[PDB]
Amino acid sequence: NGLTGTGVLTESNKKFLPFQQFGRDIADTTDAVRDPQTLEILDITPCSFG
Amino acid sequence: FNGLTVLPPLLTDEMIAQYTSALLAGTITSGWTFG
Amino acid sequence: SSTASALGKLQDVVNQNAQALNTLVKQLSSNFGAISSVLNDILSRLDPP
Ligand SMILES: *[C@@H]1O[C@H](CO)[C@@H](O[C@@H]2O[C@H](CO)[C@@H](O)[C@H](O)[C@H]2NC(C)=O)[C@H](O)[C@H]1NC(C)=O
Repeated sequence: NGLTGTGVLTESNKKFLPFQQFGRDIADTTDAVRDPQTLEILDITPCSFG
Repeated sequence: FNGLTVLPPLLTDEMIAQYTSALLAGTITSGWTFG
Repeated sequence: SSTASALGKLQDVVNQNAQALNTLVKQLSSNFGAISSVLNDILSRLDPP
């Protein structure tokens, strides 16, 4: 929905209020999104590097 | 993460505790002679 | 056992390191006088020049 980025998507057990769309924790890095079509909370994790 | 990595220390906590125990046992039993 | 804040030195070393990392990360959101703080939008919004 216009919020773009790379990473791996997993299932999440968080619980948004019925009006949020996505979440972030600290330093404003997105960590979870709600898909517009299923309305279930996903989870974002950067894919590995080192 | 954002290109940031944290590396683990070479010595683990158990090894540090083992040095501490060795030093303390030596100073209890021998004195300063083991230095 | 009871009295707290007796280990202020180690605690403040940890706090300083964490604060430095936190501000370094938060600096990524600054505009720096450009038109946006994200590369993808700038690339997708206007021409190379
Ligand atoms: C958007 O479209 C999807 C696809 O049809 C809808 O999801 C369906 O919802 C009904 C319930 O009303 C279920 O019985 C279907 O199994 C669902 N299909 C799929 C593929 O998930 C969805 O309800 C629509 N609306 C919204 C707001 O997402």
